[PDB]
Amino acid sequence: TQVEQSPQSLVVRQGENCVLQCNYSVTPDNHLRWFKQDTGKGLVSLTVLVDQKDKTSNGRYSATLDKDAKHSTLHITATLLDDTATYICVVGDRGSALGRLHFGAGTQLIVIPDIQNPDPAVYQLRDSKSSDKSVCLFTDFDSQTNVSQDSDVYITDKCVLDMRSMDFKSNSAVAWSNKDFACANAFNNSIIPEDTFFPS
Amino acid sequence: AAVTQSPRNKVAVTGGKVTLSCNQTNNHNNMYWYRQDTGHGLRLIHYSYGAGSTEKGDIPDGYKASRPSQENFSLILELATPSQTSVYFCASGDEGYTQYFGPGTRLLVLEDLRNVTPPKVSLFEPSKAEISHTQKATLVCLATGFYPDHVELSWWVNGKEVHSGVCTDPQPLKEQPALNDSRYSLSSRLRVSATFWQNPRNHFRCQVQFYGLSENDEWTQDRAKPVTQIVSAEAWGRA
Amino acid sequence: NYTFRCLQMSSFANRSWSRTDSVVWLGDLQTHRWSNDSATISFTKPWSQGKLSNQQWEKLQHMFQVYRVSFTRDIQELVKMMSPKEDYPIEIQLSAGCEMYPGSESFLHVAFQGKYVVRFWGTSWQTVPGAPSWLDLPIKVLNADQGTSATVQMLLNDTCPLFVRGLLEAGKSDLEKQEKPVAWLSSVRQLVCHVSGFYPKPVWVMWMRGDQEQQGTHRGDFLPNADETWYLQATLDVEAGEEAGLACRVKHSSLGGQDIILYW
Amino acid sequence: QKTPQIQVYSRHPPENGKPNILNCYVTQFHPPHIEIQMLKNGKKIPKVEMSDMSFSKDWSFYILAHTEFTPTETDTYACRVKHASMAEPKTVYWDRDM
Ligand SMILES: CCCCCCCC(=O)N[C@@H](CO[C@H]1O[C@H](CO)[C@H](O)[C@H](O)[C@H]1O)[C@H](O)[C@H](O)CCCC(=O)NCCCCCCCCc1ccccc1
Ligand SMILES: *[C@@H]1O[C@H](CO[C@@H]2O[C@@H](C)[C@@H](O)[C@@H](O)[C@@H]2O)[C@@H](O[C@@H]2O[C@H](CO)[C@@H](O)[C@H](O)[C@H]2NC(C)=O)[C@H](O)[C@H]1NC(C)=O
Ligand SMILES: *[C@@H]1O[C@H](CO)[C@@H](O[C@@H]2O[C@H](CO)[C@@H](O)[C@H](O)[C@H]2NC(C)=O)[C@H](O)[C@H]1NC(C)=O
Ligand SMILES: CCCCCCCCCCCCCCCC(=O)O
Ligand SMILES: *[C@@H]1O[C@H](CO)[C@@H](O)[C@H](O)[C@H]1NC(C)=O
Ligand code: NA
Repeated sequence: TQVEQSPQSLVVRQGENCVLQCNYSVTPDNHLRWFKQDTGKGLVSLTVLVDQKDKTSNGRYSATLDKDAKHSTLHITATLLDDTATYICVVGDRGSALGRLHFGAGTQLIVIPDIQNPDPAVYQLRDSKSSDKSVCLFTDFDSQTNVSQDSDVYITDKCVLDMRSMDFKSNSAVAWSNKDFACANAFNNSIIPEDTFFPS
Repeated sequence: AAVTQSPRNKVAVTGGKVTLSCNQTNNHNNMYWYRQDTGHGLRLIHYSYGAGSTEKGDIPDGYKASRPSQENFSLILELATPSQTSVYFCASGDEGYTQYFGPGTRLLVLEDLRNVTPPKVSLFEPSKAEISHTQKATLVCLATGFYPDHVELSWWVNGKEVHSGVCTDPQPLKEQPALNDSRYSLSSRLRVSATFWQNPRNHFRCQVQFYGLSENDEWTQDRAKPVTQIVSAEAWGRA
Repeated sequence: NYTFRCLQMSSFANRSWSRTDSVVWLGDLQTHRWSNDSATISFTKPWSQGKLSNQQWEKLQHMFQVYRVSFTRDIQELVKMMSPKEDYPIEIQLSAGCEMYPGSESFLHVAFQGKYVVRFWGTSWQTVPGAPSWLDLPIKVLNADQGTSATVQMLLNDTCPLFVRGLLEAGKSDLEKQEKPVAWLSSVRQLVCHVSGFYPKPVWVMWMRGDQEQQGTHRGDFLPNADETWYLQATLDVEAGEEAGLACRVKHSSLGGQDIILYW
Repeated sequence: QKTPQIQVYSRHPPENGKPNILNCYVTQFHPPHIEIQMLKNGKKIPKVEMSDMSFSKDWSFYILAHTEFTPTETDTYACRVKHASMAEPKTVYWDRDM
């Protein structure tokens, strides 16, 4: 490993800045590129630094390169939820196709979203075909609430959605079981808010 | 400068033949194949400087490469093993240093195919209470009983894919966490405005693209051949 | 009026074996060597660092250190790119440096299998007249890089002449040394006047009859001695019994008027 | 591919019994891989020094072999050169004169 990235992973709250480091021993070092890779998806180039002492910017992303120290930093300003991704540092050893690319193993960023107007609730939802089957949706809780996983009952991790046009974010988790199972009892094993709306 | 890969996702059996293809219409002389495994950066397998030429990269063992034309560069796994489970990325470029990457290909090599099973998909309609408490309507889609975990869940409203207001569990959960080849479940939410759900001309579809067997994989069991396929569930709005 | 040559030669036998060796000349005196076996460039004179500070020298050597490793991989890699057009064995020669006049011109010439095919000129690599056209792809790749081009321009335009100006000043007394030729005679008729030990290279050797220059005198090539002095022989065809009254006369700047005359 | 020229010659004027230096100058050959031996009476002389290989304006290589010797009436001295351009080793004897 001639390319090392630090930290391995970090968790930051929406709107905070963060800094990612890349250190390398690759020789020579023609240029250094930073990639953003979303979960599952592909490699999106953020910037490429080419000079001995270099600085670049691309919106909220800014970066430095010092070739004497063999050191680069990627700065992210005012993190959004969409910055949740792995950030990869790549050093090219030629300014041509004769070059090899030397990849870092990446830094995992998670951005915790800001939930403005929480309204924690647990609703029951029925199958469009077979109305005797159902799920329990726990939604609208703030980001300081953990969901916990009876092996015949299933509960999913929390997950945040973004209704872009309305500028609105909400967490949710889902629970279901055929085996006696009702939505009042589904999230018993979780520390949930006191004002949680259980309807009916 | 665009590069495509196919297939995008593949379940294979040990000892089988797998061919990953990369297409590129930029008239680039140079193409490159990598694999990405957690805790490692992309590693170079094979590359090519043009039609008829293939070169060993850093980790060529288990792989043959083939460059039949300027446009196509292929990665051939003659006798696939579980250790070749990975995400594979193809790239191309001209005489400059930039390599343009494809979107990647996920390969899972199983020891054996006996447990491969497509999902059942159900769509659960929004709660009356949620609507009246929030002026918002959350649909939930549930995929169940599938193996292995190579699925792509997507949401479609009137025949067009929607991403806004969606979130899907980042990984499937195991239905029987004790058992070794446990089948998986996966859930997703789509949240819309109450007025949009109340429009009975809006058609909502949860779709699951399942990756399993191909046409030419052997199948010796009674049940239907668990082929690569789509399973979906559907509902209309109501006033 | 001195020419400074950095002469590099590289043999690539097959995909995994190669070597690169160089030597550096100022006029006809060797200033440096860099064997494939050394990590470092070796001075062959006390004044070979010129007027460069130790820090300027280390910086320069370090760039050459990266160059040698990089050059080696580039050639291997270009061979793959051109397969099966060209293949091993491959010989590559570079001849590089600057020619100094009072008040300079730089060059970098490349040979492939012993033929001059490529030079650096202006801001880029180019093929020269007679070069096969397949070399356009390598050249386009080299010209892509920009960082190498800037560094080469700087080496050719600035580093070379500045460095050689210092070398000439530091090596003054060696470059201007005067060493005397010693001569001797023999035969096989073909008479041979041997002349050895002289520096610098300009010298005049004729056979004589008294004061009459024997135009039959065939002057040989200049051959080197190990001590960086020169050897030359002048031969003459004659009849047997005609060798009386013949002399070999030698003129050289180290003798200062008093020429050498050996009578047979 | 070109055939190497070989010129054998002495540093100082040769006098029997007097220590001297014998030079073998090999030129105008390509490719550069070459094997040079300096022989005394056909046997290989042990401590033969060599200059660094270099090349001329015309891109052909050259190299100077040299060694300490004391010439005598009885002893012969030679330079043997093996090169890919020749099927067999070319040998040039020191001619007593040079
Ligand atoms: C006396 C000259 C000294 C030059 C020093 C230059 C700086 C230097 O080290 N560059 C190297 C490192 O570059 C990297 O690092 C530096 C940072 O240090 C920069 O970031 C740079 O952007 C980056 O890319 C680079 O790799 C270079 O290409 C080495 C070879 C250069 C050379 O000798 N060219 C002439 C040979 C022409 C052969 C013609 C084909 C016929 C043979 C053939 C063809 C096909 C088939 C067979 C045979
Ligand atoms: C360096 O000098 C060159 C021109 O000098 C010639 O080429 C050198 C490499 C060397 O071989 C010399 O002896 C030659 O006299 C400059 O090239 C010119 O650059 C401009 C653009 O920058 C271009 O318009 C001209 O056409 C170029 N000249 C030629 C002859 O092609 C070069 O820019 C100099 N670079 C630096 C960094 O000083
Ligand atoms: C010429 O020098 C190079 C570099 O010093 C040698 O290449 C090294 O060879 C060793 C031993 O085989 C390898 O382990 C190294 O990986 C090589 N080093 C580099 C930097 O590539 C080369 O062997 C030498 N050639 C000859 C003929 O001696
Ligand atoms: C190469 C032309 C410019 C040279 C200007 C710096 C000369 C410094 C002399 C010592 C360098 C010897 C290295 C020779 C380089 C080579 O390997 O070709
Ligand atoms: C490469 O060349 C060297 C020197 O000519 C030789 O000894 C070696 O065996 C060669 N290797 C091959 C052909 O694999
Ligand atoms: Na290279």
